[PDB]
Amino acid sequence: EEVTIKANLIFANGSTQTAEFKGTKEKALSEVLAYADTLKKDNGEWTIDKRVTNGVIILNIKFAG
Repeated sequence: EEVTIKANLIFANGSTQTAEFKGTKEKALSEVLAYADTLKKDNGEWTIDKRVTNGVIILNIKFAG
């Protein structure tokens, strides 16, 4: 239930930032997507892909600009 989500925020200008979240799986994922949505105004539409590596959920969030 409790998981660690690592979010790689990949911006179209070439910069990238990372944020980490821990909480119950269902709630945490939904929350990270809602946060990604707040970044759209300044960074464009996002696309996400997911990988579960060594127990950690890795989310690559790419903004189109």
